[PDB]
Amino acid sequence: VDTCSLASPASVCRTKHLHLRCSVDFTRRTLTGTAALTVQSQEDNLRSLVLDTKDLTIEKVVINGQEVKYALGERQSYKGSPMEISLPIALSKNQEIVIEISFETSPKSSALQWLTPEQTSGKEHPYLFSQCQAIHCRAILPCQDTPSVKLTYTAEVSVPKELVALMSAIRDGETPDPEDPSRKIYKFIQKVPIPCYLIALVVGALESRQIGPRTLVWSEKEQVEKSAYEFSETESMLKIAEDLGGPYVWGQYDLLVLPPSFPYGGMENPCLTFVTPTLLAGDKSLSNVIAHEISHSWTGNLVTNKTWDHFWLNEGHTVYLERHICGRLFGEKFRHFNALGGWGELQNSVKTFGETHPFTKLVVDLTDIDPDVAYSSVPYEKGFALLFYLEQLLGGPEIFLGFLKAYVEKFSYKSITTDDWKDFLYSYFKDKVDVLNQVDWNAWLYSPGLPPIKPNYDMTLTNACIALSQRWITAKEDDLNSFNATDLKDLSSHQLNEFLAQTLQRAPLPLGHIKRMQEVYNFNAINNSEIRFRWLRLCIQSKWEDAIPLALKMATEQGRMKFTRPLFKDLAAFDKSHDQAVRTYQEHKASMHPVTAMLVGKDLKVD
Ligand SMILES: [Yb+3]
Ligand SMILES: [Zn+2]
Repeated sequence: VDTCSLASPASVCRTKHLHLRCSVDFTRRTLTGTAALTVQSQEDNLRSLVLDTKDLTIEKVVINGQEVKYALGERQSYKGSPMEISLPIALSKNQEIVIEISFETSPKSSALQWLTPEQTSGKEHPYLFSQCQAIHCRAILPCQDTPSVKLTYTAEVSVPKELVALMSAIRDGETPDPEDPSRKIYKFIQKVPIPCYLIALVVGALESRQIGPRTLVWSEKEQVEKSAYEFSETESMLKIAEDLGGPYVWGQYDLLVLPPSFPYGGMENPCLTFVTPTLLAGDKSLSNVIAHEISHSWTGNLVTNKTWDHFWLNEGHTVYLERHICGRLFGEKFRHFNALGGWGELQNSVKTFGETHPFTKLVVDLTDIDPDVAYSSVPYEKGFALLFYLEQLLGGPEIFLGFLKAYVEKFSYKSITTDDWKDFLYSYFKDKVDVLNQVDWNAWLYSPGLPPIKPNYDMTLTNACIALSQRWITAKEDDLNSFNATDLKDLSSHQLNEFLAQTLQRAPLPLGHIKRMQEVYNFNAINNSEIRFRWLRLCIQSKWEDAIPLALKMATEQGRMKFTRPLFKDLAAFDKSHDQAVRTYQEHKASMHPVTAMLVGKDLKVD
């Protein structure tokens, strides 16, 4: 059972389809419309059901052409408010009906960010975007807001006519709105069943450029050219992903580059991956995020976690496929480099939460926990470590890739648990059960902290990073002169990042070391977001006042949580920048993404 949902579960009734008709009102910051849910009863004599909602105003509920009775229960914090609907005729098992709900969202909808013209690139038009994962779809429309239920959908979205709407669906035409000629109606169809967390909507002054046979890039005009180059590897990754996963079933693979306040690196919305503009490094170096989102087209979007306790299924397997894609393009030594980096990120997470913290378990019990608060690298990298350990145990990547493709085929279009996964693993590898039984399943799956065993990693690309980091850590004042720009000459951007990650793990360093590093390496000049993030964290933790404005600016000019939360936390932990960090958060809070605002508040202990 799904302890993040207040809706009727899948064992009671299942939504099969949603037809959404809505209008986007920028003057009121509301979406208004009707959500027609085709619901199939899973039981005899079904006479009511319950849907999830959050800050929704319900006008009416119509079945068979007449209004029916419904009731909103009391709000249950971040879960929202259950909506019980009294059906007018009892349903038999497998009977389907259509329930048409008239609704309006709140301007404070946790699923949405409304941007003024000034917050966009073009400065003339406002912009709206959604982000439903994990449990924010209930803040857009009433639904069984659980990934245990998969549905198809169609939508008609009325927007001002100078703007474009896109969704996680195939575009199915556009027309002037009959009810308001200042407006255009965009239509959409998603014919593959999806969990409702994959429903998404953007409305803005968007333009497109074709970058492959099945891929357009979408952004504001000012970002199209740069985005098209940055993401030019996308077709080549889709082809590799198909090789590993089986056919791509979703038709189009388009990219949307969001405004800077997008809270994640990417979001795998089907047919339309959303990405942060912090990927726009100029050299394609952050394209592992594209590979990740592509991979979700199998792991997550086809095979889906049944509840958010089992989020590692989605993420661990996607990181495992991500790193194969990058390995195929750039070499097996690069795959091992990325893998070992990921372990370092897992070390960081575990150290941050503490080694006995429940959020460091692979499978987590989210009863009474907000999934947004529990969100971290753990499901990604502990999950990835488990799978790379199994790869090693079971005979190598070719063999384990056979299991991954079989797994995807087995559970396509379904929602599953960890036990489902484990059962199939044992079934696939039945000739190697004795090996599988050496795994400490309880510790890997259910214990906090670092995993009980670390995989083997090729070190070839990592060695230079470690060596340089170690030179800086062990340097005394009289050693600082020996550093020079030539130290970096054979390092890729990836290796520079890893050098910084390695060094950050032993921060602070002496202030004079950090000043020297700027003198000889000019890291202040680097706009690669991953590198600049780590460098600024290293500067702030080492108490360099000159970095304060740089860190404040990066924290606020974009909103990717990966970067914004630790930058604010570092700035708050430094006595010299503490009051400014808090003041800056207070000044920016009303114009931040709502989830990011909430989490940065909790981190700073402000409100
Ligand atoms: Yb010395
Ligand atoms: Zn992911």
